[PDB]
Amino acid sequence: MEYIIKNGFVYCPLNGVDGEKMDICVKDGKIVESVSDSAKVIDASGKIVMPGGVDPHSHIAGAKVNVGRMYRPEDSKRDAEKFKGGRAGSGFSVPSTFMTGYRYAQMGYTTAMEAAMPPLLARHTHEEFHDTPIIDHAAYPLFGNNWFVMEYLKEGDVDACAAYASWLLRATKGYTIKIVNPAGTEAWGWGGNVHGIYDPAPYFDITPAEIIKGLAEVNEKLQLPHSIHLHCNDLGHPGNYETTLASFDVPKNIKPNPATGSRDTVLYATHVQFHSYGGTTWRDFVSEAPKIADYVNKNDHIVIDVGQITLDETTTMTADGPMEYDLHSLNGLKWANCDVELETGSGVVPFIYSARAPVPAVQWAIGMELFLLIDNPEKVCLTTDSPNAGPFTRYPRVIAWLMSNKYRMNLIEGELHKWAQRKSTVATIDREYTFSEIAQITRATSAKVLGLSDTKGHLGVGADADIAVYDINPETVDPSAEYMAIEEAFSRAACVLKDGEIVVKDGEVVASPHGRTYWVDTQVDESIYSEVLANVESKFKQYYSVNFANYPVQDDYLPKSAPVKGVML
Amino acid sequence: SEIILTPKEQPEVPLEAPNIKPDVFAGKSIEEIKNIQIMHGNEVVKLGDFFEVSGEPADAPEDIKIIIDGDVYNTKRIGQEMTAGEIIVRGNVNMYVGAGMKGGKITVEGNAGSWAGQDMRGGEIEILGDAGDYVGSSYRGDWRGMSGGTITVHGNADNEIGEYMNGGKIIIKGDVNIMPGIHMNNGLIIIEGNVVARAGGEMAGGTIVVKGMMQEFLAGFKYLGVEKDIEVDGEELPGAFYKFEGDHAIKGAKGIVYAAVGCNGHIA
Amino acid sequence: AIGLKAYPELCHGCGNCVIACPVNALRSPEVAGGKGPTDDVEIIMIVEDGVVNIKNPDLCGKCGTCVESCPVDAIRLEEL
Amino acid sequence: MRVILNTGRTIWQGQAIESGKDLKMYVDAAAIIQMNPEMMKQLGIAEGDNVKVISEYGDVVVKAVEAKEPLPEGMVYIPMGPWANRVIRPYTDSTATPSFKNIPVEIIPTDEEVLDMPTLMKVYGKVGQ
Amino acid sequence: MEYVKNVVCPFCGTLCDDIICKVEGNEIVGTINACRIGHSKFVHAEGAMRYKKPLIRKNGEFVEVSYDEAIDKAAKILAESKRPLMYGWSCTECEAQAVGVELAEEAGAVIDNTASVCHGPSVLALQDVGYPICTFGEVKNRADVVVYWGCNPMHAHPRHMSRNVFARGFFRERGRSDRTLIVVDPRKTDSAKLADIHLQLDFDRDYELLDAMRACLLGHEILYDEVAGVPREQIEEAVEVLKNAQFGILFFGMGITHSRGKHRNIDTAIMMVQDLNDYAKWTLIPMRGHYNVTGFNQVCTWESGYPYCVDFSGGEPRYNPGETGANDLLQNREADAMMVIASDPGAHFPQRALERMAEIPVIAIEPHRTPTTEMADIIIPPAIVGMEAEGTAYRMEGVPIRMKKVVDSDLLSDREILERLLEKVREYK
Ligand SMILES: Nc1nc2c(c(=O)[nH]1)N[C@H]1C(S)=C(S)[C@@H](COP(=O)(O)OP(=O)(O)OC[C@H]3O[C@@H](n4cnc5c(=O)[nH]c(N)nc54)[C@H](O)[C@@H]3O)O[C@H]1N2
Ligand SMILES: Nc1nc2c(c(=O)[nH]1)N[C@H]1C(S)=C(S)[C@@H](COP(=O)(O)OP(=O)(O)OC[C@H]3O[C@@H](n4cnc5c(=O)[nH]c(N)nc54)[C@H](O)[C@@H]3O)O[C@H]1N2
Ligand code: SF4
Ligand code: SF4
Ligand code: SF4
Ligand SMILES: [K+]
Ligand SMILES: [K+]
Ligand SMILES: [K+]
Ligand SMILES: [Mg+2]
Ligand code: NA
Ligand SMILES: [S]
Ligand SMILES: [W+6]
Ligand SMILES: [Zn+2]
Ligand SMILES: [Zn+2]
Repeated sequence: MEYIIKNGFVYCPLNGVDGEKMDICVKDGKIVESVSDSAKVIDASGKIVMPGGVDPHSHIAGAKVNVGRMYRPEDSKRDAEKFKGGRAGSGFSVPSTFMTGYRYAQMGYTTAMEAAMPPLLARHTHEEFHDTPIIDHAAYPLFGNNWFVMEYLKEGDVDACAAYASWLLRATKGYTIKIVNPAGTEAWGWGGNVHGIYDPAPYFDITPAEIIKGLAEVNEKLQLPHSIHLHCNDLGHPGNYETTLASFDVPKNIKPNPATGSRDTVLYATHVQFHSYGGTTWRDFVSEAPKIADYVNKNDHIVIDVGQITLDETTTMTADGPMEYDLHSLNGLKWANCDVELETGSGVVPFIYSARAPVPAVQWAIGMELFLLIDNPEKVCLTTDSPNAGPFTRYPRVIAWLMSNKYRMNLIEGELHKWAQRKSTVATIDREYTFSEIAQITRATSAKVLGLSDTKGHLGVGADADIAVYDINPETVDPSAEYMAIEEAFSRAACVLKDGEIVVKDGEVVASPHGRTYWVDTQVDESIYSEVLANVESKFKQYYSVNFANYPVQDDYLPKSAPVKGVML
Repeated sequence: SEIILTPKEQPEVPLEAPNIKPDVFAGKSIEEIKNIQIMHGNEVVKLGDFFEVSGEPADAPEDIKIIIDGDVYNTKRIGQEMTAGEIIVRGNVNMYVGAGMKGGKITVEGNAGSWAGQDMRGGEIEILGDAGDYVGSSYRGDWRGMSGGTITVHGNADNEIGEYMNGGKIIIKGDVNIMPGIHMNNGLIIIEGNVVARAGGEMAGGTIVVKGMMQEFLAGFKYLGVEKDIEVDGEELPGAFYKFEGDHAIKGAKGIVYAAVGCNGHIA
Repeated sequence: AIGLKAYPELCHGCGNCVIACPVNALRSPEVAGGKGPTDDVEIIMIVEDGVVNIKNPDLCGKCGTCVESCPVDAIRLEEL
Repeated sequence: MRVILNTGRTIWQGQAIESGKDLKMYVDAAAIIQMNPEMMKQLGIAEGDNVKVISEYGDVVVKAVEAKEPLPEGMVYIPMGPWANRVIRPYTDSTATPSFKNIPVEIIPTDEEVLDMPTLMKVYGKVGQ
Repeated sequence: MEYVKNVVCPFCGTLCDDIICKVEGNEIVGTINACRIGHSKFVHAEGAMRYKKPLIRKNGEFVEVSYDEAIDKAAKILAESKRPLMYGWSCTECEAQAVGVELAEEAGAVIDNTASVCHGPSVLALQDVGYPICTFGEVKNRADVVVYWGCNPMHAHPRHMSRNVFARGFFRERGRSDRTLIVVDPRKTDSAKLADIHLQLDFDRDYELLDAMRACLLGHEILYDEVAGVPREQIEEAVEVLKNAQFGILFFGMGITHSRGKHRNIDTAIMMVQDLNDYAKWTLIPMRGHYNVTGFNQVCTWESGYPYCVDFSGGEPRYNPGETGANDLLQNREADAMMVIASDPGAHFPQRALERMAEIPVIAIEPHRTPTTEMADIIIPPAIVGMEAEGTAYRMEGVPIRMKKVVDSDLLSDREILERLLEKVREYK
């Protein structure tokens, strides 16, 4: 079909367009230079036009997500819906799959990544994707506690690890090398953990630092579109900021080498809010986001996302098994766990981030400090580690917070515990994000660092026709004073197109197409590959609980396979 | 003041009628009340389709007294989330009567089904007949349940009365089955009759008084002795009670079971 | 002589004997790890058509481990 | 005699249901009551004799069988199936799950015949529609 | 004869995927590695009725109809129904379960699986206190202590012990000799006969025994000198066995979901396993029955937010087990129609529910002759998942494995039957 999007204020940071009024032309799911005079018109007068949002880190599809759904029926009773055109759903903090896709779409997001897939459970993730409307998607298989990875990397055999990874990304139909609490989750298999990046796991005797370094080497040896995706050790502990900065340095001198896309960074650090803590106990707990932000400013090898607290009752779900048990120990709330043989672990705990409480107050401040003290938006992405710090439905409120120091001070001076002022510097920061910087952290940075900026994250010719129109007029409305108009406008887009077809109009979902599944296609020396596959099959016979032939994901689970090539021949 | 609903023949497929409460009836003519929506299975219908309606309107829910002059054993959720006024049922009700109640009073002159007063916040519920399971309980998965109000069952109740209670007061004048006060955090349960088993299973706080006989009890409770002349939550109880603290299967448990000495020597 | 004898009519097909057997374990890593053999192997007994089935009685060393593992006395060491 | 009725699985009843619940095999595997030999003696019955089981909720005729999995004193075992489900406790206590296990029943010898599978269902009196 | 390897067995929640099928012609005539039950499903037993065409009851007598006629009348019944029950699901594959969810949505029905008569109480329990589990491979390679609590795997999961206990694992290379095996059951079951410790406790008193164990675990004194028929001093000795584990696994089953307390028996069991993790790594796995009961609770959860007992009457999903459960609707006479698929409630519901099945239209998507077909008005035979039809199933601890199609069938698959049933139901509405 043909569409012309007329007279909108276009924000496209990758093509350097900053609020220029400009028409966008669309033809057969692509953005093109011109269309016929018979093209149907979408009036964007007095409205903002952006590329479809691109979420680089969310928990939306898989086993740990569905445990959060299944064991929180009270969360569904809180927010249950049936829009009569579409499928029923429920779940405030962990929504069902159909509800999930609808709501990304309603807020103008068209691509969202599942950030933690246990390889043995990969069929589950892909089955939930099929029932997730609209959004294009991908899944990050986990590597930081993998038995093959730990065995190969200790022997210094990085090529064999790269052959294993090549096999695993193809077998799970995965997209990035995700590292969560490296070595620590394997230590949790016996009820323990690792402390700092030089503390080895039981038996395997390899450090987090060596796991991070080896997998970064593997990542660029396989020329993957995205970098290693790192969830640090010592998450959520007072004083952990030093473990974080030490982790950030480990892969710095590894040079990026994507075969697809424009990524120029070797490290992606996720939900860094949780890794920016000072003090030594919760009683002297203090923000260290300035030192963290200062590291990012001075370094050119790192991209981060924040993991912003939204001050809600939400659900936490992570592959960081030992950390969730500690969290259950503190708040006493229901606790789920799943250790996956030879591969990973996981935990699920509800958490109430009450604005009244001192610790969540400081946690909210830390994320704001990270957003506002980092100078270059090209180094940061907007995330809530959904749902860990809050549901993704609250990205507009995060946007509103960043665009308005009025909104922030209203919350700081009333409702937020005093500790937000005493134990951080948020109150002294009056910086406000512009509409251009918002599009950068919600579209461009993520699209670029994921290796998709050829087709995603921009409104230029050649891009996919993933487009969001927000009913807000930047010439006429003041984002600082009218922060509730910013929040409401980014929640319910006036028009959303997904591959050239209208899928949302005035906040209403009007179509339910299936999105593509991006995965990574890599080729490795056939000789090393065979040897590794012989070794892999031997342990399956001995130590796995399934048969090797039944393990990889069959093609029936990817109706819309969209391979992306890394290293070839 | 008085609005009369006379039930027609009740259907085998039950009705759900949350909108039968003073808050909705307020400010409505008799004709508008007949047109209130209720559910009949998977069909939306009108209250008039199953009830004759007479009486005089009123503008404020405080002044409205709904009396259901007939058996409504197959209607659920009557008085759900009512804040003020009064409901009288001259017969039996189904599940969820007064669920989510914030204020006012409901009197059921016959039996009530399960989840009577579920998630109660305030007000009063009185059931002259028997009640089902989960009197004053929480909802599935939630650890925060009933926080206020008073429920009085003159007959017997069944299982898990006061599940996850966190405030309020339940009084069972008859007998209960098993697990009264399961997962209790706060509040008061008084069982004037007997208990089959597991009174206070996994309670963390609150108070359970049993004036009859507990056939079985639980090894996670520490016996503290006998207390006389007990004052709890504004109610004075005469006689002596064996005093237990638990359930110490739970960390930091401070709950209290009082069991009357006359019929509970085997529990000590 | 004392030898291996199967009572398939009492057998559950549960596989404890097949996995417990050290001759089976040494010869098939899948059996050692608790799986039924999928690759072709010559071992003493397997579960076939739902019941225990002796294939190579000459390899049996009459140690008694399988018998200990069978709760329903479906595999035995007795005369002939 | 007052006894405690317990119900559940047996491989023979598992084999039977996947062979066919219309088969004679299924009556033999599921229309039985397992008893300790000492209880059979006290009741004056032998293996193959029939037993009438009566509870608050129903009644059924089953074939007495010597338990090879020993039972606690006073307990009997009927495998899961429609015979066992004539007599166990239906109420779910607002959980949706009936009380299939550990139900007080009365057992007495009987010369009546065990009902086969389609005949047993006729007592519920299915009306067509 | 041809040998098809790596077949997944469609019976119990062990979901063994190393079955070899022997195929003669287009027929499966034998198996390797499958146990006595699994073998019985794969192979045809002589004299057993396998419906080859749909049937309808004309009062008294069944008459063969076409697929379109049977699905036709089935759609009428659900469209006209004001409280239809769509029950079963556990013995078909996930893609059919997904269609069923959409169809229950379209008909304003209550959809429910065998969890409501099975590990439902574990679902209620895990919703309240949590769910600390692991996969089979962590048990095989790490487990130091293995407990079977109120389950009899020798008869109900026959290969479960051989794969998880007798197996030689990475850190347990001596298999059975490296593990302390505990069984808790009022009977001396064949599973109990293999145990190192058998708690032969009093029936209906697990909740009391678990209350003593946890109080002991947290340092408190056990009030009475005997609990659930077990002497005080062994409660303490058993608590010491669990505390000294390097890796413990609690497998539990119907002896604890069906017993007095039901979901609260699971509740206290879960919380003990949780608290033990301050002394020793501990985890639990429910011994879920059918090969894909777990899959339905997965599919229904992710599509709707709730795992079972899901009622779409109001459009949005609502969830109240005890109100919205199959046996609740039947025994309270709420259901005015019921559709059965891949389940046999005629054989396996209590008397009180069957009496209601006698009064209402019952549709049965069923390949074999059962007590449910004897109570059925419409019978629609399908291709059998795992033998004649493929699809995803979920093992008892959540591991997804794709069921294989081994031989061909002229009959329609469940998924296709349900997609046609849904198309017509919309025509009606
Ligand atoms: N042969 C066969 N196998 C099957 C099935 C089948 O029908 N037949 N169905 C499958 C299904 S659906 C399921 S759910 C699983 C079920 O597998 P299991 O969980 O083993 O179910 P059951 O065999 O019914 O009961 C287990 C044990 O609980 C014991 N028990 C009874 N009362 C009590 C008590 O108060 N406390 C304790 N601790 N134990 C008690 C009984 O003695 C019984 O041995 O099996 C699956 N496999
Ligand atoms: N007294 C007592 N009663 C009980 C129990 C107990 O322990 N004691 N246990 C309870 C429990 S846990 C359960 S789960 C139930 C048993 O639950 P049920 O679901 O009744 O188990 P089955 O009787 O095996 O029924 C499965 C049916 O699915 C059919 N089938 C097989 N493959 C396919 C397929 O591909 N498609 C379709 N459509 N159908 C197929 C089979 O022919 C069979 O009729 O019994 C319950 N009732
Ligand atoms: S023999 Fe005893 S053990 Fe070996 S299988 Fe037949 S039953 Fe299981
Ligand atoms: S006897 Fe010793 S050897 Fe011969 S089989 Fe049984 S186990 Fe293997
Ligand atoms: S075990 Fe459960 S699954 Fe593995 S075979 Fe015997 S039955 Fe089929
Ligand atoms: K949910
Ligand atoms: K404040
Ligand atoms: K068969
Ligand atoms: Mg609850
Ligand atoms: Na990891
Ligand atoms: S099941
Ligand atoms: W079951
Ligand atoms: Zn993370
Ligand atoms: Zn995350």
